Amino acid sequence: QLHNGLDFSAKVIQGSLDSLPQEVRKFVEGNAQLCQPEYIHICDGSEEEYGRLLAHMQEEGVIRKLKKYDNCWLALTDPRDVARIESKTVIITQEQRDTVPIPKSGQSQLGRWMSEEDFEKAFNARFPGCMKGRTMYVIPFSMGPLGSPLAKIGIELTDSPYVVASMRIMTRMGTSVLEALGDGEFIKCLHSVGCPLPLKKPLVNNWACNPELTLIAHLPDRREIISFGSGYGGNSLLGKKCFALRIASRLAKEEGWLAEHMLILGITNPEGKKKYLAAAFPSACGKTNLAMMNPTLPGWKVECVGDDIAWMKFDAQGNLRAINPENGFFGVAPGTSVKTNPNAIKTIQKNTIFTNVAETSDGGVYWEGIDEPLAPGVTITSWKNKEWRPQDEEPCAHPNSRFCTPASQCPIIDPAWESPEGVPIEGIIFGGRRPAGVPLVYEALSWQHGVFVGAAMRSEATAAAEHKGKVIMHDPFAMRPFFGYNFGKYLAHWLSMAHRPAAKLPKIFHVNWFRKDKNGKFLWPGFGENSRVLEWMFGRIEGEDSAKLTPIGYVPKEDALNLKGLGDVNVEELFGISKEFWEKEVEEIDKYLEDQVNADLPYEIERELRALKQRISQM
Ligand SMILES: Nc1nc2c(ncn2[C@@H]2O[C@H](COP(=O)(O)OP(=O)(O)OP(=O)(O)O)[C@@H](O)[C@H]2O)c(=O)[nH]1
Ligand SMILES: O=C([O-])C(=O)[O-]
Ligand SMILES: [Mn+2]
Ligand SMILES: [Mn+2]
Ligand code: NA
Repeated sequence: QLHNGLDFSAKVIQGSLDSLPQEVRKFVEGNAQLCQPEYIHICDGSEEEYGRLLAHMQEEGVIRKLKKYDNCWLALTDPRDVARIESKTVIITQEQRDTVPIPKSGQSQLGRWMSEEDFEKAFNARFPGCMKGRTMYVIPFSMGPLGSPLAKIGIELTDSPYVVASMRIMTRMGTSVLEALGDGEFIKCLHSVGCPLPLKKPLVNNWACNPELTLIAHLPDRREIISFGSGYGGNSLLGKKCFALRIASRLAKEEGWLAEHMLILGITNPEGKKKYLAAAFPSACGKTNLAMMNPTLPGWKVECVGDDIAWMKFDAQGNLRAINPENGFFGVAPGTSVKTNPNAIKTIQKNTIFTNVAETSDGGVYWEGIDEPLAPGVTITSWKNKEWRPQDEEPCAHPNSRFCTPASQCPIIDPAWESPEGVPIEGIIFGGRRPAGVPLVYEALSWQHGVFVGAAMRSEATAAAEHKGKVIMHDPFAMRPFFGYNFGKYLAHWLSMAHRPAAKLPKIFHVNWFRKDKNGKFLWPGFGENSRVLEWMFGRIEGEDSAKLTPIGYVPKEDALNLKGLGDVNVEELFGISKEFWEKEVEEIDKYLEDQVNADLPYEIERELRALKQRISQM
C-alpha cells in the first residue's frame, strides 16, 4: 500500500481484522470505506457481549428492560417502521424474466425486479456515508446447526445494535461461526438504518430508520443482500427472509432442493408412532401456533422443529428431509395466550426481545388476546408509549408486534431439531385465511394436484406487510413475498420432484382454520383443536379408508374426524362445498395463473386447472 490502503484497524473496538478470514476482512473493509462508520465491532456472540449491548441500548433509551421477567427487553419503533414492505423489496438480475414471469398486462404480483442500472443509482443515493458517527457491527452467522455441512454462513454488517441482539437469537452467531467458516464462501449481507450522524431528520421514539429511502434488495448473481432504511426484523435480520427464503430458493432450484415458508413439526399418536409434517401458511396465518401446538386430543404429542422456514431435499432413500435453518422464533404476539399457545407463553418468559407490545406498570408485557387479568391498580403503556385502557379505541400492541425468542427454550422442541440430516416429511399442508367457501381440510389427489393446490392459495390480508383491509389475496405456497426467482420456474421445479429416485412423495393437504358463518363467527375453534385435523391427516398417510372423494379432493368421511368435546361445531357448514362458489373460484385461479404466470405456466398446472373445472362442472 502507498498510504494505509483500506486498513481500518484503528477503528476496531472489538476483535481483530487480522484474525478474520481474508475474504471476510475484505468485505468488512470495503464497506467501512463506503459507509464510514466511526467504529467497527466484530461480534463474538458471547453472553457478556450480549448483556452489555442490551444495557447500552437501555441507558440510551433505545430499549427497556422488562423487570417482571428474566432477561427480557422491549423495543418500541417509529410507527413508519413496523412490518415488511413488499413494494420496497426487490431482486436484481440481468433479465427481468429470471426474477418474475412477465404478466399479460402490467407489473408482476409475484415479486419485484429492479435492473442493475437502477439499483446502482439507488445504492449510490443511500449507502455512501450512511454509518457516520455509528458502529458497524460485523455479525458472523450460521443458518443451520453450527458446523453442519447443511449450513450456510453469512456475514451481516449493520449499524443497529437491535439487529445484533435479534440475530444472536434468530441465528447461530459469533466467533464459533468464523471458526467454522474458515476460507469458505459466505453470503454478503449489508444493512443500515440510513441515519448517519449528525441527524438530518428528527428521530422518532429513539428508533433510527429512513422510511423514505427504505429498500430491501437481493443480488443473487453477486451473492449479496443489501438492505437500507428499516430496522424491522423481516427487513433487517438478513439471514431470515432475505437469505433463507429469497436467495436460498434460487440456489435450491439450481441444486435440487427446496427453501420454503413452512413450519416443521413432529406428531406422535397414542400408539407412539411419529411422523413429521411441513406446513405453508401465509404470514400471520398460523404456522407458529401449529408448530408448537398443545394438542387437545388425549395421547397425541406435537414437537416443534421450526416455525417459519424449511430447507428440504430428497435423500437417496427417497425421503424428503427437512431442516430448520433458524435458531429462534420471531412470532406474532397478539392473540398469544395460555389458552391458544401455552408452549409459546412458556418459551418467551426469559431471554426474549419483544417489539411493539404494551408494558404493564409492574414491568410485564401485554397485547390484545393475552387473556391475563391485571391486578387492580396496574396500568398499561401502549406500544406508542402512551397510557392506555382496555376500553380504548386503538390496540395496546401493534397488530404485527413480535416476540424474538430462542428456539431451544421451547418446551416441546424436537430432539432432532438440530440434526444435520434433517427429519423425514410425510405430509405437506397448505392453507390460509378464507372466511367463505373453503372447508376445514381436504387432501390433494396426486402430487401434481397438490402443487396446483399450493399454486392456487388465496388468503385474507394480514398486518405482516403493508396490505390493508380484508382483501383476499393470492399467496401461492405462502411464498408471494419471498420467491427468489420466476414463480413459473418454481412450479416446474416442484413438479420435477415427482421423479426423484425412490421418491416417497408427501401427501398434500389444504386446511382452513378461518371459515366464518354468516355472522362473522369462526366455525372452527382452532389452536389445540387443530390436533383433530392432524389426526385425520396422520391416518390418511397410514392408508386408512377415512376419506370421501369430492371435486376439490378428498375430505373426511362422516364420523371420521374426532369431534368428541366439540359437539357444538357445525360440521355441515364447515365442510360445505358449493358448486357456485367453486365455479367462481376456479375461474379466478385460471385468470390469475394465466395472467401472472403466462408463458412460464407449466402444462401440468394448466391441466390441473382444466381437471378441477371439469369435476366442478359435473356437480
Ligand atoms: N382463529 C384462529 N386464529 C389463529 C389460529 N392459529 C393462529 N391464529 C392467530 O393468527 C395470528 C398469526 O398466527 P401465527 O401462528 O403467529 O402466524 P405465522 O404463520 O407463524 O406468521 P409469520 O410468523 O408472520 O409467518 C395470531 O394472532 C394467532 O393467534 C387458529 O387456529 N385459529
Ligand atoms: O415475519 C414473518 O415471519 C413473516 O412476515 O412471514
Ligand atoms: Mn413468516
Ligand atoms: Mn410465525
Ligand atoms: Na423506541
